Amino acid sequence: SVIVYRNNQSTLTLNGYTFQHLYQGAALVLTPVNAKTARTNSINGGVSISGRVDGGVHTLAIMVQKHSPDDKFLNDAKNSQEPVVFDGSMKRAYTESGTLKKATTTLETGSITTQPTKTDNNQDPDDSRTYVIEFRNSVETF
Amino acid sequence: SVIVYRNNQSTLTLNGYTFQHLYQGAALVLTPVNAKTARTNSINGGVSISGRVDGGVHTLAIMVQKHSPDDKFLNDAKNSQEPVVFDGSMKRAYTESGTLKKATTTLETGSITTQPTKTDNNQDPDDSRTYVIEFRNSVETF
Amino acid sequence: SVIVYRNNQSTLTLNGYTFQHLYQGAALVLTPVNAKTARTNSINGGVSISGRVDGGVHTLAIMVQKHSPDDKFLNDAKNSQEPVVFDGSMKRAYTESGTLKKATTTLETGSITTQPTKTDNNQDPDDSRTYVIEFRNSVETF
Amino acid sequence: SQSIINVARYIRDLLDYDENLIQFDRKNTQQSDTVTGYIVVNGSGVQNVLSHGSSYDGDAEIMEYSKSESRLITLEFYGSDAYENAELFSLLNQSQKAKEVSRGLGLTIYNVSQATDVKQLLGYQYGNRVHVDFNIQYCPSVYVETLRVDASEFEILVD
Amino acid sequence: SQSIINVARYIRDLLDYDENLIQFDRKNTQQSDTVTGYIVVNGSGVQNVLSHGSSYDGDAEIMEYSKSESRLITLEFYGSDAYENAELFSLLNQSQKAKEVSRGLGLTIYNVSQATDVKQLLGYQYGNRVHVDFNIQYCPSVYVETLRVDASEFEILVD
Amino acid sequence: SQSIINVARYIRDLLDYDENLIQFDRKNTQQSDTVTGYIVVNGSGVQNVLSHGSSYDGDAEIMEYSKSESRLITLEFYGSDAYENAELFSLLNQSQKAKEVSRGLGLTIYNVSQATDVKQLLGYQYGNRVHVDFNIQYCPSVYVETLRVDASEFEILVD
Amino acid sequence: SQSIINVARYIRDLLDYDENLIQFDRKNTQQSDTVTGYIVVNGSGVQNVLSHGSSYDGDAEIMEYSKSESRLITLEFYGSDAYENAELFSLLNQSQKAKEVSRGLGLTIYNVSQATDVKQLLGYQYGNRVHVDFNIQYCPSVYVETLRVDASEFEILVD
Amino acid sequence: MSIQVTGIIEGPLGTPSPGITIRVVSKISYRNTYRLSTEDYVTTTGGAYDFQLNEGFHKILIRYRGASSFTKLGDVSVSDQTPSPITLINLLESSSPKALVVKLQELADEASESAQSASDDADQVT
Repeated sequence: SVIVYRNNQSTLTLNGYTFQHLYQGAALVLTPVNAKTARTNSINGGVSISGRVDGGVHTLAIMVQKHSPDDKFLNDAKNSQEPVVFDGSMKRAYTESGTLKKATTTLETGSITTQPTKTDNNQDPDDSRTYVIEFRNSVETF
Repeated sequence: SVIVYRNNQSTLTLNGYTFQHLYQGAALVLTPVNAKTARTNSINGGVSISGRVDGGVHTLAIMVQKHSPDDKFLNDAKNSQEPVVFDGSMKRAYTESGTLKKATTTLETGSITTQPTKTDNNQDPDDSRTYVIEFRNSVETF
Repeated sequence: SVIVYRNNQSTLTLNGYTFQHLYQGAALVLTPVNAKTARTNSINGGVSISGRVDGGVHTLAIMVQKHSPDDKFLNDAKNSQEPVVFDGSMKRAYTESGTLKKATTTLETGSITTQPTKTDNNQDPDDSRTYVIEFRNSVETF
Repeated sequence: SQSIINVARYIRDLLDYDENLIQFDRKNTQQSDTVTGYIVVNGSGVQNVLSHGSSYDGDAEIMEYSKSESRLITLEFYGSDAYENAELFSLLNQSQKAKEVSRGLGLTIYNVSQATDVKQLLGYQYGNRVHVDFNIQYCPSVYVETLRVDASEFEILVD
Repeated sequence: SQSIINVARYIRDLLDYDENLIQFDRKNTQQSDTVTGYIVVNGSGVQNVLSHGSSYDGDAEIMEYSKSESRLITLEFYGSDAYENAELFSLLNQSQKAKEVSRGLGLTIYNVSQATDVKQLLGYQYGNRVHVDFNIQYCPSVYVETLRVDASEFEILVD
Repeated sequence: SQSIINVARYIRDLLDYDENLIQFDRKNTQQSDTVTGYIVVNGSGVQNVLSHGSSYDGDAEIMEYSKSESRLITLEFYGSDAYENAELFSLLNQSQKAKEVSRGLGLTIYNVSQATDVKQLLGYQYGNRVHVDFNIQYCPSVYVETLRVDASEFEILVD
Repeated sequence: SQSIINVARYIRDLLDYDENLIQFDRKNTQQSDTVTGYIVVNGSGVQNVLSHGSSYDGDAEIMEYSKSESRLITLEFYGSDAYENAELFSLLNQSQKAKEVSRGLGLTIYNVSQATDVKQLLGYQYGNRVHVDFNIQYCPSVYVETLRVDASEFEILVD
Repeated sequence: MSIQVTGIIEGPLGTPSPGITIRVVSKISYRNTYRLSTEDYVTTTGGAYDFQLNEGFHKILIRYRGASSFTKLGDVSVSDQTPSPITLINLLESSSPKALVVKLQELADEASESAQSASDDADQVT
């Protein structure tokens, strides 16, 4: 249908801190690690539907500037003595036809799960710190 | 043989709701997850033919607009407390030579099985929500 | 040696029904799933030659028009209550130097083993129904 | 053969648009009065085949050689109202009106793939010209009077 | 249709910049007085579609054919102050002012992708000219008066 | 050698078409009266070999050097009836008539791969011209009078 | 904006080299007396962005829109001593002197990537001209007077 | 009525060979596009041809027995208005134009005869 967004990228904020230095070129990405329901399927038109406990478990890959307030926050999170839970939201504003709706996706208790692969070059500039915060519930609503 | 279709894409409808915001560029795709019959083959011209119980089990990958009535329906399906069964049909109209035939494929009890990998970019626009509803019986008839 | 074929593609017929809507671009293909003889090899110039029981087991991948008499036959085969055995032949006519020879390959009891991955696009036309009938004996003679 | 004329028909009475204002392609036809928004069904794109069917009929006994194929026919809209006749087409292509009027045109109709406002160098001036792309798929056919076989006499031999 | 004019609007009152100094694209318009820094919304980039929606309304019963698409519209700044009007744009594009003024312009606005100071061969002289790239994504629409179905009479049969 | 002339033969009496109206290729031949629909077997495509056989005969003792190869020979139809003589060929290529008349033409015949209505710039005018593609595969041969070996005398040695 | 002038500054007082002998780029400037070894900071390479920061300040309350980016700026040395001013630069780029003089030039400096002695066709003669490549990375910024939020009144409701 | 074309093969058709053969392929629009129906006719002595012809689109080819291929005499559209006792060289001159679509509008006469049949079927009830 007809649709247009404000807010170029999904504005994002974890622990009441908003990410504002996002590496241009598809920084955020949400990946469902698992299915939403596994099934066992028996003879003659019979199946069994069971929503797994890993339903919303989503990994969020974030790309941030090599040394930025956003990378400072994520790094201080990474180096904490006790791994810091992450709660927050990814959301966009968008006007459906004329009506203004907001598409939000909560992010429950999550944590670091892959450190950035810290690469420094000389040929070419590279400021690409990619964290992956993988939560358990990522419910989009709209 | 000579053949021409009306209905550019296979018009599709699950749970009495018809998909009308299909991502252009091969949105729907039906994949047979398994064989139709496994066989054990013994000596001197002897085989045994056994149609499996997973015969029609087909995964249907759907590509829909990032925030569309179709994605709204699929998402509300995805986030239900109890995973919602999907029943419906994929079908096309087509005139064989002059006669008008309809090629239909039922889709029995199915469910979400891979969430869309929610990707948001800045370089380039990306509104590509790919769900995968994998049913158990997908019988084409014509 | 000098050789020329009539019959552009290997004219093919299963169950006394001849395939006549073949997707252009290498529709038929015969693949030997296994070896013709496994061997165990011991010291000092000694081996043991044993032709397996899976000798001729060949998969035949067929590409047919999306909704064709050929696809109608193959589909009605696929959706039968009891999986239908396939017997028939793949053969070509060809004149060796001046003499006209016929190269035939029988296909014994076979069956569906991979359904077509039913894909429908909008960007680009796609009428590509690929069945795979895998037999047990596929003896070429000439 | 008839395919390009058929898609011309489809665009003729999807846009409710005029005969004399749809010219075909890289033929010879003068584009006088630039503002007269023309539409041309450019068929210069290579049409590639997909399959070569062969059916046979029994009683009224003849047979039927078919050839399914597809071509990336582009549409070039001209005239001051090029943009509109682009968009309004590029969007009605997948409505009721289109999908209901292309009844007997033995020609599928795929979605509009891309657009472009590439104008034409009209000699120190720029005339509105927009291309829209969409693969079109059809299947020409011919019928041939062959004849069937009613029986088959033959002989066998053995050692 | 309206998309390019809309992005022209957005750049008109993001830079607080003049009407007569924003010309569109590869139209016909004279660039007199090189220093008068112009801005042109080059739309020559191919716009490619993404989806073709189709919604339907019940009471005020008509329906709604939509077509989401995107185009790599580039911006060419001219004039002695080209560089500034490049950078100052290439950087305010993602502020309050922009994201607050593009209210009703039915047109998303992505980040500026790349820049270039490719000048133009003004005949034995070089006039300042800078391109900045950014994909723009929008969705034209049309409304059609179809009509709903209130009931459906029908008959069944059995062996 | 003879291959192109052979495919010319095959197209000569598949379309039941005239001698003098089939000219070969990029030779010298005038195309007068554009409407006289010509057909030319363009062989400019590179022919690539596949194998180099070598057989030997015993009694009438000579041997046989063969070379299987294939070439993407294209067919260019001209004339007002170019389109038809394209399609009607592009579709009878795989019938009885063709597959029955190419008896001794030591030359396989593959399916028509693609078509194009690329016309020719006939000097401020456009003359109908259509190309159809199909790989053709054949195998030239030569025979040489070698001679066999009837015996072999020889001696051995040992430590 | 200022980036190219900054790298010009850096090359100005890394080589201890003259003002008037460093000209910028594909501007208009005459290269008289070929032996007078010039240096030009060719910025024609596309500068591509990397990120678009957005920071905010509280007390002296304004905010800060930044845009990190990089450009493959090349250096063209001319003159009889082109080679030396190439190599002696291509090698002092990563010394104390450079890394100590580029203090406030808000501009990183990467290693010299490649060199070339591509000369220029000076009309039946060849004048020394050498290009050296190195990606340069910087980040323009702008500051905007927005304003903070001191509180937030609001109301709730429940079934 | 169906026509009968006859004459002596002369002029550009060639010398009156006593064995010359002709071939007509008729394009009878069968179901979807059409069907081509071939028929080969031979000639009596003196190069004489005499044969009836159905109505519709016919492509005429000429060749001599033992020759290498045909010669395109050309297309023709025999309609309900062409003369019956006509020579072949003369008929070849009345080739098929693209008036066929206007010809399709001869269905007005068929519509009228259907209307008159409906009238003179309905009236007798009294």
